[PDB]
Amino acid sequence: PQITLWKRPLVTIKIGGQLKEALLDTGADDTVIEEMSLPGRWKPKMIGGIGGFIKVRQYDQIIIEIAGHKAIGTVVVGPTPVNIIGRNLLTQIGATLNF
Amino acid sequence: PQITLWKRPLVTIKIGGQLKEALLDTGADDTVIEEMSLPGRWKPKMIGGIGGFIKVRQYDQIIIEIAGHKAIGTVVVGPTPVNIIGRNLLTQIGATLNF
Ligand SMILES: Cc1cccc(C)c1OCC(=O)N[C@@H](Cc1ccccc1)[C@@H](O)C[C@H](Cc1ccccc1)NC(=O)[C@H](C(C)C)N1CCCNC1=O
Ligand SMILES: [Cl-]
Ligand SMILES: [Cl-]
Ligand SMILES: [Cl-]
Ligand code: NA
Repeated sequence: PQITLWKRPLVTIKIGGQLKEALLDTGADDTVIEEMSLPGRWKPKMIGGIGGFIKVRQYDQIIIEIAGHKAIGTVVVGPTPVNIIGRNLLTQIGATLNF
Repeated sequence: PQITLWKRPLVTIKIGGQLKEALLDTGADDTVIEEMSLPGRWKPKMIGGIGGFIKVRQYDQIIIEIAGHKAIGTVVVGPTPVNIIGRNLLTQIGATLNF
C-alpha cells in the first residue's frame, strides 16, 4: 500500500500467534512490543529515547506478519506505550519513505 | 526521493537560517527540535516517547526546509535527544510510506 500520514500509520500484525495493532515507525531502530510471551532465549537491554529509558527483553529470529507481509528479525518486549515496528523489520517488507 | 530504511532516515533541515540534522519519523505526530530560538509566542505541550513524557514549547507557522522541501508549520522545541520531523510536516511535504 501507499500510506499517507494524516493519521498514525497503524497496521495489524501477527506475532506469537496473536494479533496486535502496531505503528510503522521509521524513527525506530528496533521493533518493540508490549508484554507477551515469545519462544526461545532472550537477553536484557535498555532502550532510551524521549522521556527516558525502559528495560526490554530481546528475542532473536522472531517471525512477524506485518499487514500481510512476513518478516523475521529481533523483537524486544517490554513496557512500551505503543507497539512499534521499527526499521529492522520495515526493511524486510520493503517499506520506503517517498516524497 | 525514495528513502530506504537500512540506515536511519536522516536529512538536513534548515530552520532559523541554520542547517541541522533531523530524523524523518512516521512514528511521531509532531516535529520536535532541540533547544533553539524561534520567533513569536509559544503554547505548552507534552509529548510521549518511549520512556515517558516531556514538556515542549509549541511555535506555530514556522518556516522550515526539510531535505530541500520548503514548509511552514508547527515546530515544538524541547529536551529531545534527536531532531524529529513528524507527521505534521511529512504530510505537508507529500511523504508517504510505501510497500
Ligand atoms: C508520538 C509523538 C507525538 C508527538 C511528537 C513526537 C515527536 C512523537 O514521537 C515521540 C517518539 O519518541 N516517537 C518514537 C515512537 C514512539 C511513539 C509513541 C510512544 C512511544 C514511542 C519514535 O518514532 C522516535 C524515537 C526517536 C529517538 C529519540 C531519542 C533517541 C533516539 C531516537 N525513537 C525511539 O525512541 C526508538 C525506540 C522506539 C526503539 N529508539 C530509541 C533507542 C535508540 N534508537 C531508537 O530508534
Ligand atoms: Cl533484526
Ligand atoms: Cl531495498
Ligand atoms: Cl503543522
Ligand atoms: Na530466538
